[PDB]
Amino acid sequence: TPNCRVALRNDSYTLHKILPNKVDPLVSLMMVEKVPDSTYEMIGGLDKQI
Amino acid sequence: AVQKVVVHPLVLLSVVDHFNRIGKVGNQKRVVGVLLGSWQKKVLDVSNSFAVPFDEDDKDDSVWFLDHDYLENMYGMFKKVNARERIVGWYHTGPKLHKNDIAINELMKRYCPNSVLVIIDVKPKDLGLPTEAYISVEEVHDDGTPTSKTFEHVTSEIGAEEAEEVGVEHLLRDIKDTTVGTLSQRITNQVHGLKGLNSKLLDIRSYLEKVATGKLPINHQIIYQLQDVFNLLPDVSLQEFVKAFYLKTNDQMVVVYLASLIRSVVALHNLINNKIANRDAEKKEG
Amino acid sequence: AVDTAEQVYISSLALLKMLKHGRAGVPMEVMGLMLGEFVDDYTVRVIDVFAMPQSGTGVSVEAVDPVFQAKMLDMLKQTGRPEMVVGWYHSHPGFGCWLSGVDINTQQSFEALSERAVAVVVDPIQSVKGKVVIDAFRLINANMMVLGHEPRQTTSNLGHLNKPSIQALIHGLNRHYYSITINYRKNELEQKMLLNLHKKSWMEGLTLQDYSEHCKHNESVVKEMLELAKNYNKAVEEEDKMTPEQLAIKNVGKQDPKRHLEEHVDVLMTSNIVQCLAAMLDTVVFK
Amino acid sequence: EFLHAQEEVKRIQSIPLVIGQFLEAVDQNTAIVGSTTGSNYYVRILSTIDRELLKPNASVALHKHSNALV
Ligand SMILES: [Zn+2]
Repeated sequence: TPNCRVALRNDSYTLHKILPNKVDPLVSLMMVEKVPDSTYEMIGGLDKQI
Repeated sequence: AVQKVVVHPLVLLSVVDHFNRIGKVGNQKRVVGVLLGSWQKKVLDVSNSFAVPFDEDDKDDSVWFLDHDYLENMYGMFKKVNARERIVGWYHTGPKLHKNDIAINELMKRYCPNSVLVIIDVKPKDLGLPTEAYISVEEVHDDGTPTSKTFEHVTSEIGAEEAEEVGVEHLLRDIKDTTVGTLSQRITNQVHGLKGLNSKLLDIRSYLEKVATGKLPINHQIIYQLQDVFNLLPDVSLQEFVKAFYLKTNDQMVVVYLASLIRSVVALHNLINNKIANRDAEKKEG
Repeated sequence: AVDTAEQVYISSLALLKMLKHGRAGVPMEVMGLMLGEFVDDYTVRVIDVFAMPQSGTGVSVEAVDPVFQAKMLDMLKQTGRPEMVVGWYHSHPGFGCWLSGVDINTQQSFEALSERAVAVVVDPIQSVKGKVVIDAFRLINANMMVLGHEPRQTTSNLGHLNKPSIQALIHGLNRHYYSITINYRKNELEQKMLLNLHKKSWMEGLTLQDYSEHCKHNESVVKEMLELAKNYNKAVEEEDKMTPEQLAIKNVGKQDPKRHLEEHVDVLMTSNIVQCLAAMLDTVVFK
Repeated sequence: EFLHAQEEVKRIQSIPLVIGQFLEAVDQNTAIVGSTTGSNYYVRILSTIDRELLKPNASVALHKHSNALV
């Protein structure tokens, strides 16, 4: 399976378990999770760029 | 100048080892060996020890022998394998000691300046009686009595460091007596804390009934050493009364309102859940 | 004329000599010899354990000094008891227990000179919390390649006392050596006198722990219990009643309902009861 | 034996050990943490630790041998 992490035993190097979800360390920078900070009408004047 | 000793449990069982070694042919009923030490500052500490063949003729009770070549060999081996542990004294067993222990001590003070002895008790192990230790002192006697030796006592303890308690705890495995107990161990601590009290009272009761009943010359030292205990104990007054009910009220009411409220409402919340859980399965079984 | 299931009888002072010598030089692989008595075919005992002076080589056959040992054994013949060695020991602080590259050779030299010579491995850096991972092992011959190893015949205790873990069966188990069971020779004249001198206090069981810090300790605990009570108030008044049994089981905290609620309350209750009862008894006794 | 079990979990976790960092979580009672000596590990957690405390990559405690969450 592409980009599939697995649990390896650290003594005999044998498989232990297929691991869950894919490689995403440092998603604290990602997924801002807070939607309200500002509305639309508080910009004005730049409607073409909008 | 020794405050107190603190030998591990390694030599404790050992002597009993060596007492078990000799008991097949031995008719000596005492085991005299050599104590090792690591004298650090003022407190003493024993890790290791060994024994040595020793017999004592009961006739004339003044004839003894010690093998010093076996002492010179085996100690030099121990220093070779472990250059930390050195001589500090000696030991014997049996509560009733024979009177050559002064003669043992005065010889081997050519080894150790602050020579010290430890008495263990192999057969008595029923009451509260740990090891016992003395110190090598040479004075006259007191002031007005003939010259003597007068073995002075130094207090003792059984210390216990790390990396042996795991070897100790894994060998117990029978009751094991976990720390702070749930109110039943503490009462037993006060029971046999007091069973040791009246035992010392009964012991000193048999002492005063033989200290004058015509037995031996009373010590002028121990006369005022007993007198400053009875007329120095505190008594009851008005100040003790008003203070006691002041803080006994304070020490109680917290436990009153913690037990009677917090433990009660939890049992009520435990009543609500199961009676709901009893009636939900009862209304939905059929 | 084969092994079935041996049992090693160790003594109380044997293991105590093992831990102190193992703790003594931890990063230098301490090395000594084990002294006991073959009492029959398949039980073996060991009471007396001595150490050996180590060298720059370390755990090997070369650190075993023959002239020191026979000088030591001769001096043990007159004091205590004379007997014959029944094995050896060493310490592996770097890992668990398995027979190293040169540990298997000095095993062969001992079981060719002595009879079977069981090797004991003690990990001093592991014997920490309440348990020790001491294990002993015994070499099987390489001639039994067509027959299954561990010739067990009339025993069913072999499923007990340890099962071979993944960190053990990788190096030499079971094709080189095998494991052995060890019990503890407990008796009277040792056990009660060890307890009465270690976990025992005479004068301490009736003290009073004077009330400067005692009633002070009954104050820092009330505040955190109050906040937990207010937090316990917050959840009990809340009472989510949409799908309650699934919301309760997927949202547990293991600190709110009765974990942090009666734990300290029990501790403050027992302490003042012990303290006041010890206070009342000394007032009954002392005048 | 229940009092032995409480004492066991108590003294299993109050010893000198290394400090690692939370990385990810698989599920109940198993997580993905790595050490500060690299070489990402895969161990179990303890049920004492509140599960609502490791959303970010926060500092955790790791045993020397079990290398589990302490
Ligand atoms: Zn080894």
